[PDB]
Amino acid sequence: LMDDDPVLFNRQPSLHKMSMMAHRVKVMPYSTFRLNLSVTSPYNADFDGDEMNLHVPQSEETRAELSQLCAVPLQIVSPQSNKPVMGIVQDTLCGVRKMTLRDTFIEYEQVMNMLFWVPSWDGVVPQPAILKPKPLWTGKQLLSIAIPSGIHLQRTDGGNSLLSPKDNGMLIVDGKVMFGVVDKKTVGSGGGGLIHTVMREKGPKICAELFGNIQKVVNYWLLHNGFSIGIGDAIADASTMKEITHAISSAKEQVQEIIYKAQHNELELKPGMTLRESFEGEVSRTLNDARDSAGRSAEMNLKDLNNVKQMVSAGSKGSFINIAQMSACVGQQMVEGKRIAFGFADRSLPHFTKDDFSPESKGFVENSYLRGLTPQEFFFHAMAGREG
Amino acid sequence: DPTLNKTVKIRQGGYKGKIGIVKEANGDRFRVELHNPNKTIPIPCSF
Amino acid sequence: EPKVNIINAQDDEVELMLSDVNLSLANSLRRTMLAEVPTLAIDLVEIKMNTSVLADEFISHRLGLIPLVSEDVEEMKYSRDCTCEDYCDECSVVLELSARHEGEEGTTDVYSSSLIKVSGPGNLNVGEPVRRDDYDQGILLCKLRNHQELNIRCIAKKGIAKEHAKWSPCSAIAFEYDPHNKLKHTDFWFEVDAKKEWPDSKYATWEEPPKPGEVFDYKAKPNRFYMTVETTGSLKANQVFSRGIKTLQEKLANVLFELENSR
Amino acid sequence: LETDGINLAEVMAVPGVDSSRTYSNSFVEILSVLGIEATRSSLYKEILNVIAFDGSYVNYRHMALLVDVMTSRGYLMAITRHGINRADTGALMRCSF
Amino acid sequence: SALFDDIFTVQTVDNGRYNKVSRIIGISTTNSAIKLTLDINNEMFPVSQDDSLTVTLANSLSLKSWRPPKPTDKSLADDYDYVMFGTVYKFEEGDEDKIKVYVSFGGLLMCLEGGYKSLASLKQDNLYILIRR
Amino acid sequence: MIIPVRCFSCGKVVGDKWDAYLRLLEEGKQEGDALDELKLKRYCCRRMVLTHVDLIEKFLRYNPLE
Amino acid sequence: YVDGEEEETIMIAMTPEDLQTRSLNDTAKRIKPEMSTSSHHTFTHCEIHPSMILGVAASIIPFPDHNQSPRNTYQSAMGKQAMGVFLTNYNVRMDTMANILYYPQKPLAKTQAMEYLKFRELPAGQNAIVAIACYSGYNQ
Amino acid sequence: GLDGTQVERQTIDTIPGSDKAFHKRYYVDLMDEKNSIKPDVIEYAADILGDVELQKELNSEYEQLVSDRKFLREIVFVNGDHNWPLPVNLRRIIQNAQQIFHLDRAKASDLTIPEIIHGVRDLCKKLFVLRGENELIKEAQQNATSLFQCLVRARLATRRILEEFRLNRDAFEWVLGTIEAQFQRSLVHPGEMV
Amino acid sequence: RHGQKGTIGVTYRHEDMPFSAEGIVPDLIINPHAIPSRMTVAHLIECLLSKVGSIRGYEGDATPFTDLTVDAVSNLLRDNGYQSRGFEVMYNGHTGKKLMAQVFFGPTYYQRLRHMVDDKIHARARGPVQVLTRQPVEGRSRDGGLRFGEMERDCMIAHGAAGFLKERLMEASDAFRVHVCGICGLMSVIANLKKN
Amino acid sequence: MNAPDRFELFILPDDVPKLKITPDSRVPNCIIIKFEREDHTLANLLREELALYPDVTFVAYKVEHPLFANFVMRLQTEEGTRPKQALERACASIINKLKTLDHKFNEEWNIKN
Amino acid sequence: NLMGKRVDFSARTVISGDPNLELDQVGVPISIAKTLSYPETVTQYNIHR
Amino acid sequence: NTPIGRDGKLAKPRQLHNTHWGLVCPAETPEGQACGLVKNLSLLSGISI
RNA sequence: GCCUGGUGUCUUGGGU
Ligand SMILES: [Mg+2]
Ligand SMILES: [Zn+2]
Ligand SMILES: [Zn+2]
Ligand SMILES: [Zn+2]
Repeated sequence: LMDDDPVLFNRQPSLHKMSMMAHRVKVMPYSTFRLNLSVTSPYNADFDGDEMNLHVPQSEETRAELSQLCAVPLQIVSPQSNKPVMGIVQDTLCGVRKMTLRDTFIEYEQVMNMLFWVPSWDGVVPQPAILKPKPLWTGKQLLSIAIPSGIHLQRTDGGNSLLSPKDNGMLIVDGKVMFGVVDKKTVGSGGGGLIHTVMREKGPKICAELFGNIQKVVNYWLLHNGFSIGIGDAIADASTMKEITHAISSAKEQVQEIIYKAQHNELELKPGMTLRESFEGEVSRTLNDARDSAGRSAEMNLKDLNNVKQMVSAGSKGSFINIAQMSACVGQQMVEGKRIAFGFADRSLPHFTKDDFSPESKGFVENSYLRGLTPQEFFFHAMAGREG
Repeated sequence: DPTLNKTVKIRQGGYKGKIGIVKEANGDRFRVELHNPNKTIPIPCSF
Repeated sequence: EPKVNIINAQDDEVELMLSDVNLSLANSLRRTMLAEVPTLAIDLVEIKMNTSVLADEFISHRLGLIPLVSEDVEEMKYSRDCTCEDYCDECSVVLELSARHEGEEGTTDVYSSSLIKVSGPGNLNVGEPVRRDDYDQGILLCKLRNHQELNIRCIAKKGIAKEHAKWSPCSAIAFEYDPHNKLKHTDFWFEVDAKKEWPDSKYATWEEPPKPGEVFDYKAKPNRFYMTVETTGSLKANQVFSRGIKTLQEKLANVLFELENSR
Repeated sequence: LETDGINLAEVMAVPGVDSSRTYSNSFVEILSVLGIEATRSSLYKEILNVIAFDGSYVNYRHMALLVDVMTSRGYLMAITRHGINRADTGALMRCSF
Repeated sequence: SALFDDIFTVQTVDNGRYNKVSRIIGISTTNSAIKLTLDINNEMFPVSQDDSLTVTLANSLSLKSWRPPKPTDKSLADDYDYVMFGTVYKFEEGDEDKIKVYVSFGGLLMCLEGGYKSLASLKQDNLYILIRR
Repeated sequence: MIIPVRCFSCGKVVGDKWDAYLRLLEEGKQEGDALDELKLKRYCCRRMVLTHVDLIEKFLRYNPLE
Repeated sequence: YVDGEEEETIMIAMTPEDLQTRSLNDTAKRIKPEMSTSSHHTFTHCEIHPSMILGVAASIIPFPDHNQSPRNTYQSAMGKQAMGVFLTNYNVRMDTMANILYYPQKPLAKTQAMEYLKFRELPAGQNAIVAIACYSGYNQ
Repeated sequence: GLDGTQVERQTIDTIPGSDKAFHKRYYVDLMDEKNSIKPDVIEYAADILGDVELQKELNSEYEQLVSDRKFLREIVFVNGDHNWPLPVNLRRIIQNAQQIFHLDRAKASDLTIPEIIHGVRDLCKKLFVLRGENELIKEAQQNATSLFQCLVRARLATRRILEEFRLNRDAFEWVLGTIEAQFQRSLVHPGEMV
Repeated sequence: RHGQKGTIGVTYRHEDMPFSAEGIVPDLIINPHAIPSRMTVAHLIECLLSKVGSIRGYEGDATPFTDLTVDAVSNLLRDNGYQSRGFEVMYNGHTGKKLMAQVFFGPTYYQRLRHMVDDKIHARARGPVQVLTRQPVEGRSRDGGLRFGEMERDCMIAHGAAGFLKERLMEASDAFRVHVCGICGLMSVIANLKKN
Repeated sequence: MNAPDRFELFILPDDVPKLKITPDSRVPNCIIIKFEREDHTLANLLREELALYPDVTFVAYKVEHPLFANFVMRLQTEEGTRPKQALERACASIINKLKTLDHKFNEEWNIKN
Repeated sequence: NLMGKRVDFSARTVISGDPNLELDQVGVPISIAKTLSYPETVTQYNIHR
Repeated sequence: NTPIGRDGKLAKPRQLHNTHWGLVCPAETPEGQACGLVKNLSLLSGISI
C-alpha cells in the first residue's frame, strides 16, 4: 500500500452512509490511524479508545468507484437534512472565535508565517489594516486568506445594523470578511453557513481545501496565543452569590406557600389533573424556573475574558446549563419523569420525617458542584444519574 | 547457508556492538533479530 | 554588542542575565543546552549474572540514567563515525560492577560508587560516575540480601539528548524576562485587581516599574533575558554554557558550507 | 376542543363541530372513516411531529417515501414480519428478515 | 490630491466591550449633519472627548503585494499620525441629503454621514483614512 | 519500587537523596522542612521523594530462589 | 446494627453536629438545608461517617461530592483496570497475565478510607505534572 | 424529481405582505408617471410612457403574479409560511452576477422591457424534468416545477430586475443560462437507492 | 481518577514543551474542552489541592463531606508565592514568546489502563480459513479477518457502489465455482477437468 | 513496533541532501529552501535575523509535521539582492554575534571564579 | 455467513487525530501498510517502476 | 449478583432504590448488560451469619 | 525441490 491509494474507512455501528467514506492513504510511523479532526463528527468518533476499520479495494474497477462516489469531499453535504455534517470543531472552533474578535491584532513578523501556512496562498501579502505608527493586521484579514474569492454571504442576528455595535451578524464580500465574529453560526455544521456556501459555488474539491486552510491558520495562531481553564473560572464573586442565594431562598418559600394552599384546599386545579398531579406539576415548574433564574444571574456576571464563557460563546463545547450547574445550582433531580419517590414508607431517606414534601426532601440539590453536595443531595444525584 | 540461527555481533553502523540472531539469510541482505530492542532489521553482510 | 552579567555562580548552576540579543537567540540557546550538548552515558549493559529481585532490564534502565563525567567528550568520536571493528578505546568507555552479600542477615545496598572504570580513552578525564564529595556513596541502584549477586559489564557511549533524555546535561532551565509586563505580551487573568492577585517575579527589583502616567512604547522590544542553567554534574555549568554556544556555531557553519558548495 | 379516547365518525356528525376539519391521532380509525389518501396525510403529520419535537429536521422526501410504502397496498402494511413478508417478493429476500 | 477633508469634534468615546478598541462619534465643526462614526485602536492613538481631529480620505497614498516601507520614499502618510486602509461595503443613495458610507477596516468599522456634494467622489473600491493630531 | 534516579518532569537527580531523607525523619523534622534542607525547591522534584513508596523492602523478605 | 427493615422505623442525623441547633454568609462554601417542615426532631441514631456509603472502588476518588454522577460510575469501572502492584509475591506466582508498574507513587490527594484499603502501600498510578492547555491541536 | 443534497431554504416573496405592499413592489403603470419606473435606471425612458401595447404585457405579468399568490396562499401554504426548501438559490446567483459584471453604477440600463418578460416566460419551458412530447408527460412536467416557477417569477419581476438588481443585457442573459444549467444538475440521478 | 480518559496523540521532547518561569515543564497536556460539559470540577480542585500539598509537604485530605473549602486551599497557596487559583505564566517552547493566556498547572494522579495499541492492532492479507465455510477465521489470535456485517452492506447500497460490494463478498472472500445442469438446474454435475 | 529510530532526527541518509533549494517561479526572485534533519532550534534563529535586514521582503518557515525532523523556509528578496547570498549574510552575522557572546561570558566568568 | 461475513484485506487499530492532514487523508501505520496489498497489473507505462 | 437476566427490559430491578443507602454502593456498577443488576457492598456493610 | 494443518461449543468478564 502506497501514498494516494484510496481505501474505505469505517467505524461501527454504521448508522448512516457517512459511516463509510473513502480516504487517501498517507503512510506514517507509529501504530494508530490518523484522521483529520473535522471528520470525527460524521463517524461519531472520538479518541478515547475507539477503533476503526480499513478496507482495501482489490481491483481497478473498485478504486474508481471509491474515488468517484464515496470520497470524503462528495459527502460534505448530507441528504438527511440538506445541510453539512462536517464543520470546524473543538480547538479550531474555540480558537477561531478568539482570533476573529474585533481587537485581535498581529504584528508583521508573525503574519508572514501565517500566510505561508496556507497551502493555497497566491503569494501576495495583503496590506495591513493599520499602516502608521506600526503595521498591524486584524484577525479577520488573515482568516479571509483561507476563503476563496467570489463568496458572498449575509446574515443578520437580532436585527443588527450595518454598523454592528455588538459585533454580531456576518457579512462576506468577495471572499473577505467585512465584519462579524466567526463562531458556530458561520463555520459550524448549520445549514446556510460558510461551508455549505463554498460547496455550491466552488464544488467539492475547493470546499475540501477550505477545512484544511482554516485549521492550519487557526491552530498556529492559537498555539501562540494560548488558552486554558482553571478552578478560578467556576467561581462567581461574593456579591453575585447573595443574589444567587436569595433567588433560591425565595423559591423555597413559594413551594411552602403551594404546600399550604394544597393542604388548606385553596389551590387551583389544572384541567385534566387531580389535586396531587396539579400540586406536583406546579412545584416542578417553580423549581426549574428558579435554577434558570439563578443560572442567568451567574452567567451575566462572568467577564468576557472568563475562559468558561469563551467556550460557551463559541459553541465548541458546553451550554448555558453547564455554567448554571458548575457555579450556581445543580437543580432538580428527576426519575421516571417525576420527583424522587417515597421508596421508604412515606419518606425518601431515613434522615427525614414522614410526609415531608419540601424541596430538600424530594431531591432538590441546592448546592453547586463547586460548593460541593451534601450527603442527602449526593445520593439523590446518583439516583438520577443511574437512570441515565 | 551455514550462518542462519547463529549468534552475531555487528561491527559497523548505528547498531555496532549489539548481539543478534540470523533470522533469514536470503542473499547479501540479512535479517538479524536484534536482542536489544524488539525489532528485526535488514542488514548488509559486510557489517 | 551582546552583554552578559552573571548574578550568581557555583559549580553546578549559573544564574545570569543576557542582554542586547534577540528573543529567538535566547530561546535557541535554551533549546541547544537541553538537547544538543553532547555527554557520555551508559548505552549497553552485559549482564553475566543477576540473581537480585529486580528484573534485568529494570536494573539496566537505572544504569543508563547515572550521570558520568563528560569533560573531555569533545575529543571523543561517535561510535557511528568510527572506522574500527567492534568497539575500542577511541569510541567507548567500559565500566564494571560486581556486588554480593555474604552473611545470613542484613541488606547490602549497591551504590553507584561501586562502578569501576576498566578502560577508556586515556588519559582523558571521562567516565567516572559523578560524586558530590568523597564520602558520598551516590545513587542507589539495587539492594541485595543473602546469596544474591549482581555482576554486570557496562559500555558507555557519546550521545545527544535528541536520541534519549539520559544524554541531557541540564535539568531545568529557568528562564524569564520583562517582570513587569511592559511589553504587554500577556493579558492577565484576574477576579478583582490584576496587580494584587498575581505574585511578583523573583527579579521584580532588577527593573523599574512602569510609571502611572507612561504611554505604551509600541517600539520597545524584549531585551533582557534572565536564565539559570542547572546541571546534573555530568558537566560543569560554565562548560555547558560555553559548549552550547560552540555547538550552535558548527550547526550554522554547516549550513553556510552547504550553500557555497551547492553551486 | 381535544378529547381523551376516540370516536371520529360520531363526533364529526355533532352540530357545532366543524365536520370538514376534525382530526384524530389514531390513523387506523382514519382509514375506516376517511379512506387511504387521508391516512397518508395523517401518517405524515404524526411521524413529522415526533421527529420535529426535539428540534431535529428531516427533509420531506424521506418521510414521504416511508408513508407511500406503508399505504401502497391500500391498507396499512405494518413494518413487522406480518406485513413485510406478505409481499410477492422472492423467497430468498423474504427469508433473510 | 485627496477626496475628502474636514475637522471633527469627538462627542463620545465608548470603551465597554473591548480593551483595545473604542468607538468615536464626531460631527464636522464647519458643517452639521455630517457625522463620522469610527472605531480606533486605543493604545496606538488614544483619543479623549472634545478632541479636534483632521480626517482625510484618499484612494492612494502616492504623491499590490505589501512591502515594508523604505525610509527613502515618501507618501501622504508621512504627515499623519494614524492611517488605516479599508473596503467600501455599502454606498447608500438615501433621502434628500442623507448619505451614509460604510467602510470596513478589517472589521474596524466606519460610518460616514453627510451630503451628496461632499461625498460624491467617495464611490470607490478602497479608501485610506488619515487622522491628524 | 525503588527511588527513581531522575525526577520525571525536570530531570534533576534525586536518586542519591533517599537515604538522607529517611534519616531526617527520625530526627523529627517535618516532610516539607526535610525536602527544603535537601534543596529540592521546585515542586516537580518534591513529588518524587514525598510520594515514592518503597516496595523493595517487602520483596526482599521472600527468601531467595537460589 | 440495623438492617433495611429496622431502618424504616428510625430517625437518623447525618452528622453529630446536626444533633444540636446552632447560633455564616461565606459565599464560597456550601449551603446546609434549612429543615423547617417539622418544628422539633427527635433523633434516634447518628451516622458514623457519611463517606462510608461508598464502596471499595468509589472510595479511591478524591472529592466525589464535586462530580457529575456518571463520572463516578465510569471511574469505578476503570479503577479495576489500572496497573499497579497486585501482590508483593509476583516473582513466585505464575499467573496467565500480570502487570507491574515500574515506579508506583502514592497519590498527593487521598481519602481517609484509603488507609484500610492499603492503597498508599500498594498504589496504582503516578503523579504527572499536568498543564490544561490548548497547545498544538494534537490533543483535541 | 430532486436530489436531497441540492435544496436550500428560500423565501417565496409573493406570499407575505399586504396587497398594498405587494402592489407597490410589482406594479408598473405606463400612464401614471409617478407610479412608473424611475427614469435614471433606463435609457429608453422616453419611449415608455403611454405605450398601451407594452402595458398589455405588464398587465399579463401582474395577472400571472396574482394567480400565483392566490393559488399559493389558499391551497398550498394555508398557514402563511413562505420560507421553504427549494432548488437552486436565486439570491446567491444574482449577487454573483452583480460581482462579475460590476453591477454597481447609476449608469442607466440598456435592457429593454420585452426582453425581460419574454426571457423569463421562455425560461419556464426549458426546466426539463421529463422529456418526451406525450400529452401526459407535459402535464406532469408542468406539475413537477409549479412551485419553482412561482419562485423564479417572484424574483425576476420587472421592477426588481431594473430597480433592485440593476442587471444589464450581458448579465441578464447569463443569469438565465445559469438557472437553466443548475436546475438540470439538481435532478436526482437514476439508480439512486433512495 | 475522574472518568477523564484519553490516548496519547503525540510525543514532544523536553525543549518543545511549554514551560513556567521556574523551568518546570508538564509531563502531560490535557485539553480544556474536557471540563465544561463533563463538569468534573473535582478534577480541578484535586489539582489545586495537590499543588498546595507538594509545596508544604503533606498529602491533603480529600475525603468527601468535610469542612474543606476551595477558598481555604487557595489562601494557603497564595502565601507560598504562587497565584492563588493555580495559574502560572508559561512560555511557548518554540519561540520563547509568552503565551497571551495563563495556564492551569499542577500535579494530578494519573492511572495507566490495560488497553494498549499493540494489543489491538491487526491486519490480514490472506490467511487461514474455517474448514466448514472456507471463510476467514475469527480473532486476532488466529490471524483472523474483520467482519463485514449487515449494517456495512446497507451503507454500500446507499452509496450505490454495487461493483465494490460484489467484489468484497466474493473475490476478497470465499468465491467458489460450481457446475449446473441446464435441464434440471441442480448442482449434480460430475466434472473431471483433466479428462474434459 | 512502528516507532522510528530516534537517531533519524539528526543523522542524514546518504542519498538525502542536508539542504535543497528550488525556485518559486510564480513570483520574481523567490526560493524555497528545504532543510533536512533540523528543528525549530535552527529555523527560528535564522528567521528573526533575516527579518531585520532591509532587503528581505518576505521570510517564513513551517515545520510541516513534528514526527519528521524537517522544515521548509520561504525567502523572497527585492530585485537587487540574490536570496541565497542574503542567507549567507544572515549566517555569518549570527556566527559573529555568538563568537562575541562566548568571549564576553568567558571574561565575566573568571572574575567570579 | 451470507448477509454478512468475515473478509480479507482489512485492518483495525486505535485512532488518533491530526490537524496537519488534509480532510480526505488517513494516516496508515507502516506495519499495516506492509501487510495489506493491491494487485497492480503490469503495463508498458509502469514496468520499470 | 441478582439473577434476573438480560431478558426483561423495564427498569425496576436495575434502578438504584432509596433503601440501598448505606448497604450497597450508589456509584460502583458495570456498564452494559449487567448495569444495575450487579451491585457492590458498601464499606461498612455486614451480612448476618 | 517446489506444496505446507492446529479445534470446536459454551459460559463469564471487559472495550466503544
Ligand atoms: Mg469513544
Ligand atoms: Zn572506536
Ligand atoms: Zn523535579
Ligand atoms: Zn440434470
